Amino acid sequence: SPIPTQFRSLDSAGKIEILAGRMALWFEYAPLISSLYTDGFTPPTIEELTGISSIEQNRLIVGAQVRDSILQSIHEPELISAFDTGGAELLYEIRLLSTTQRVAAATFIIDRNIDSKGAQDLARAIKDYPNRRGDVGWLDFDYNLPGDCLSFLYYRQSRENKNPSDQRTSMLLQALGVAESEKAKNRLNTELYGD
Amino acid sequence: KLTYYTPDYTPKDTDLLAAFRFSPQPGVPADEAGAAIAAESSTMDRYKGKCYHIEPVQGEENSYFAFIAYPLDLFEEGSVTNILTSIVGNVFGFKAIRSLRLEDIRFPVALVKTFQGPPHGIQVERDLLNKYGRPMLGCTIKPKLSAKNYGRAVYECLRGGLDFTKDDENINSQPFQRWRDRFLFVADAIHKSQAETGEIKGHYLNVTAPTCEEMMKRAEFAKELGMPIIMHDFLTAGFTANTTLAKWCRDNGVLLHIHRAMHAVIDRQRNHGIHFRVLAKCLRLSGGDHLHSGTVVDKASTLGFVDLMREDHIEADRSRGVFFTQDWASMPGVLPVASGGIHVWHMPALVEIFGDDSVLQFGGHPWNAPGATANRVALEACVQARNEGRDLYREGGDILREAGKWSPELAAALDL
Amino acid sequence: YKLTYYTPDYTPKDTDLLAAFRFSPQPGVPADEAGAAIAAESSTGDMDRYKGKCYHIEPVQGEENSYFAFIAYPLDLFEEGSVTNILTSIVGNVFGFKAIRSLRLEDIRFPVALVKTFQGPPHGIQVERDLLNKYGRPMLGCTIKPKLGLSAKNYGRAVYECLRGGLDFTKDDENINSQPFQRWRDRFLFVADAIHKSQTGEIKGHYLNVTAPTCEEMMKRAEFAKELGMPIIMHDFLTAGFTANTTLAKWCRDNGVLLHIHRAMHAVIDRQRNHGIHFRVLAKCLRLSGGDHLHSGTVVDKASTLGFVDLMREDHIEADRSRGVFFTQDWASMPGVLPVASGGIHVWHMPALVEIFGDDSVLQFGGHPWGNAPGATANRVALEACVQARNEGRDLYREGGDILSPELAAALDLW
Amino acid sequence: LTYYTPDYTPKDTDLLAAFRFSPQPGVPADEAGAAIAAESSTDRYKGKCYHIEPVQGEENSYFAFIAYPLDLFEEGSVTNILTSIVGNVFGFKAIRSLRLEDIRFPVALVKTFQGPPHGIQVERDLLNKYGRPMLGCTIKPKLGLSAKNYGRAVYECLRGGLDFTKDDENINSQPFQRWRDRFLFVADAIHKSQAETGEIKGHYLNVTAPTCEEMMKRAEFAKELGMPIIMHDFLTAGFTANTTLAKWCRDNGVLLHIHRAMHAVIDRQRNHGIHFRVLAKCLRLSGGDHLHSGTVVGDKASTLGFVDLMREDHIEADRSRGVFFTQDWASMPGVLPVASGGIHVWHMPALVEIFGDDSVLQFGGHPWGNAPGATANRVALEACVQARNEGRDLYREGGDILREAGKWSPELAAALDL
Repeated sequence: SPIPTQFRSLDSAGKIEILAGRMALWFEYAPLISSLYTDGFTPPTIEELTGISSIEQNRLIVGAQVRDSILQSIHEPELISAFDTGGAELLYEIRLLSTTQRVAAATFIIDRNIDSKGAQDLARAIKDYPNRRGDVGWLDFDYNLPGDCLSFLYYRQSRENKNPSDQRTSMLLQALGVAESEKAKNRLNTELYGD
Repeated sequence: KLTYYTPDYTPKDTDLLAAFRFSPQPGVPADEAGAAIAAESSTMDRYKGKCYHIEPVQGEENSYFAFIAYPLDLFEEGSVTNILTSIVGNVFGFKAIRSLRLEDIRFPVALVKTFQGPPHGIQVERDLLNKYGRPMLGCTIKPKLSAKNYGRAVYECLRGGLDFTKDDENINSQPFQRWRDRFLFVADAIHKSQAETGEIKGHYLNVTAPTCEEMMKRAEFAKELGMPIIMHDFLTAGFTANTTLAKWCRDNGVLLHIHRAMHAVIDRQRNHGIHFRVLAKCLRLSGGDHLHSGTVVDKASTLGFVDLMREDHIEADRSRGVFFTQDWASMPGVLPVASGGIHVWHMPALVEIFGDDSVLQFGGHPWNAPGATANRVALEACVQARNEGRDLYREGGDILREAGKWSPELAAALDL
Repeated sequence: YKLTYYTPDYTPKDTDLLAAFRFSPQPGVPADEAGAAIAAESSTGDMDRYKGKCYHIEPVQGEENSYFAFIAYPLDLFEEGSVTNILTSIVGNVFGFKAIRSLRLEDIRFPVALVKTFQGPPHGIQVERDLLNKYGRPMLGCTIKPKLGLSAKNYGRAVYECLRGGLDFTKDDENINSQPFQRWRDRFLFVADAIHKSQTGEIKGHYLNVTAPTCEEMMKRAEFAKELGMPIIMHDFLTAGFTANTTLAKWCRDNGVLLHIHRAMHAVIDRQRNHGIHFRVLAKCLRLSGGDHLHSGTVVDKASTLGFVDLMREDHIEADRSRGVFFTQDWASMPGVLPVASGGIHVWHMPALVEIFGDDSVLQFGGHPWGNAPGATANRVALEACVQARNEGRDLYREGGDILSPELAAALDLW
Repeated sequence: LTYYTPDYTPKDTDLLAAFRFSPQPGVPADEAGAAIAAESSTDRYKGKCYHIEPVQGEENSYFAFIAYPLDLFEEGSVTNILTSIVGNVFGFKAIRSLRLEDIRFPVALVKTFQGPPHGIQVERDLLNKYGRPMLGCTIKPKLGLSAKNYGRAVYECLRGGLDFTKDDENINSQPFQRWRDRFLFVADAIHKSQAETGEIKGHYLNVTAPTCEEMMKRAEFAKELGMPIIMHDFLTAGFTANTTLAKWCRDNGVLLHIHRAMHAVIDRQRNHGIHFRVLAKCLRLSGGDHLHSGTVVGDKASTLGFVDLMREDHIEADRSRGVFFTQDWASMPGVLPVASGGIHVWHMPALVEIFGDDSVLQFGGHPWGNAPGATANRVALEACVQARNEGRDLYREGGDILREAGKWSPELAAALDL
């Protein structure tokens, strides 16, 4: 497994000590657990040894990988300057997206200040979007923006619903509060307010 | 605080929502106060409530509303008592707020379906009683007296034309009258009345009791005697006991009448405590076929309650006191009971205000049976007039005056 | 009447139950007509509130005269908490319908509103790990051979040897409930003794079969197993019935006894690809009724198997047609069910099984050259080797031959 | 082929089963035969294949006859017999497809089962109905009705002349209608319609339930209300529950009606699964007084075959009727067949001649509502029965038998306006 450029010349016990001491940031020692594993290491034993449970180890590895896939592409350094203390659980839900739409989803999820549930559902609006090729008003929501994918989900879930009843309208108002294009906005305005 | 007030959150279909009204202590911002309520009432980032909307109360200073969502997972299936400790257990004692009142709750369908709901419900209850096309009538027996004489009063009133007769809510079992005998003598009164008139008549026997076992014994005896309906105080006895009785009733085919004694302690003051519409929803989920809602002869709030406990779906409308759209997922409604300050002069209004799906519990007639007669006539006259197309809020005076000439019992009532 | 049970513009509600069917219409019958007919027969054959609606029809790619139909059913049509009612309505008589040559049910979406009316597994995956105090690995077990003709004492000895040797569970043969040559009461006593004298220093058990001819007999057997301190019991739900299964599941929750479910008849219902009910449907139905463990069978189509394994373990599964999942299914925090792999497996295949199923599973094995305890040892060793290797990040498919105390060697040497 | 013996004679205590199968190319019938026996039974405890006769006409299609020792089965348990014979034998690679066609239950095993709670003769005596087939119908609208209006429909139909009215098999207890209320209103309808005609009438109250306890509660309530008959779905609910209910019924004197919903899942295709006649025998052993068989006019020989298997005391093997083995029922009572599906009075002649007197006909839309409906069927049946007794040919004169009766009955005359 690949090791960072700093710890290239340590042994297994050096890895163990830097893990048990937290003597780095998470994206600096998450690759290390992976290399350490190859030299005889088990996570249940590591709970006795370092002291991080297996679910946390997996979350850390996947989060560091997602963060690398983000930083290696077009971006601005503010969000990587924000993913420094406690960004693993949020990076763990966008792992479903390919590298292109990943950097687009990160902006949405950190600007609206969303938690794991919203991130899981949002990546899903994006993953479900492509296989609805034929629908009512599908090409009016663009694909390269996450807000419009989520807005399309909400709109279709309220589209053939009960006559208003403040249920269809409520989902329409949810859809209008997240869309970020202009065709989406004037279409949802055509729908919710006046033919 | 900022981990609770989240101004950009859209509630999920599975969230329980609550609307609170509050007045913050001087020096405390409305948003911080809203965040605090969500925090005190919840917590693991999926086990916390979120405050998603805060707005001022129009026309009032230091008075705000806050809307808080709570994840479905926090509520025990089928349990009103768990919902209440979670929502109202400690927020009312919170130091940064001067006063706090709970105005409304949206129960997500996912949670509504875990509750029994009313034992029988409005449509079933009409079929069981075989009474259609009108509101039902009853009264409370005065003096509020031996079991034999009590039974005679019950007989005469039911025989005279009322559908139901009620026990005083404060008499369970006392040295001067023990429940076992009240039950025997009342049952006789009912049976004679039914045999004589050919109709179905009942009596709201009070089965409120100090213990669960005693409550069941009273309920079981009422069933043994063939009583179609029983009464219980859901607030004093509480929800564990109420729910238990409701389950018993559904299994055994007995209708349940719920009295609202002590609600004033909880909701009379407009700026603190729990609004009765919340308690009314909670009761619909727990059990009860009939519920005292009281009469109006705030009108808007009253109308709000009535739809909330009867309709399958109620659209939000702040002018009627409904904060959230509520979908009852086909759970049956609760038949409202109007009471307090009513006699035949108010019959027109009561019929138009509540429609047919209601019970009117009347207070004293100058001539018992003549009382029952006067109300039975007044009601039928009002219902028929409504169906014909008369406006009961204006013509009500003439409808009653004409009806008063058909039966002198009614004239005697109208004359006073 | 023929149509209007097919409404192409309809969008399903969050509270609708959805079902996906595959069918082949009789020559002369249009796909849409057939779709509408399925919806009608399965729901009505204010009625608009009580009828199903076909909302989408599409051809099966690559197959002649083969179509899919997606039908919604209103929540109000299903008895709360009852698998029996759901199936009675959906698969009651539509399969006998004359305009269709064949019909198969592929999937059901249970709306959250309905999911919450069911008990779900008595304990589920996380609770079971804690009850058993077994973490970080798949659990192991085996069946006992000889099957029939053994005295309760000899049977108990075989159970003893296998459990002491290193397995977590030993299973009763599905064909032995109570027989003239062996009566359940004695099997239960001798097995319980085998557990007692083995339970090592760790919790062990045996899947006592409590399948019985009547509801009373079933309880009687289950109660005896409880008196003896047995942590787990089993039941053949497709031969016994969902009513009986549900009853046993409630009993289990109240008494703290894990429940093992054995498919035991599924090949009758789901084997042929063009008729009947796909196993994944039955798997969902079972998760709602009860059961902590469920036989899934082994892998060693693959995609379809993986598909239902996630459906019965995960909280939220996104639709993915390539894995046989037609509808997104939200389980609303109902606990999952441990899959049990079995049939055609040996230590030889342990690497694959560990990588395929992960930790939340049970692997049941059917003999070893040296009695039985070395059998148990060989499996225990092979599993631990595989788990540790996977933890190290090794490739369990490519390095499987290297990843796999001469007990294990004897097994590997044999094959 | 250690499980295949070309020369073997079964013992009187052996259980026999007849399977039909199609081998994978490359697999001899002999091996497939032996494999079925091995997989289903595993020397005193192994099954033995003793005959592998090919089926005429079809290619790569064979039969296998397998004996199983008495000691492989739990006394009194259908669940066990099926688990042992059909549990996993349908799942192995040597065979492309497998279907179970028949089972011979040895007397020694038949006697360990309860059998029908009452049986055909007792059931007639309890109902005091003789000479003719019984009639019934169901109620439309099915879904969305209140218990009271439902009760009115029941009353009218029974008052009008039917013997039984049946609940929709799909409605146990639902948000729009709860079972307790249905039971009360139906019971009232029965009591009134019975009192006004002077004859016993019933309603097949559905006591299918999610748990064994709930099932009993529903059954107990029906008993308290004096209901003579209840119904249950033996396939969806399953045999453990069905057997329990049947035992309850015998103890309490309630007749049991069995619906066959979901049978199509198991027996619709002819080259895989379990033939209905097997399920019918299994049910006769488990319990149930009435069983849906389905009609013929609304394969004929195979249908008649199982109808005799579940009614007669002794049935000789006859392959042309789908009966593979001679079955001696050891004086266990039979099960009364119920015909249904696509039937109305036009088919009354055929139904009477096809099933004879020991049957129930479940009809259904009459032009003048429900009591006329019931009236028309009651008349059509009596007319057909009497003509058959006289010696008239129902398969040829049936058109005239109905028209003469129609002239007599305005209700029937309307019913025949087809």
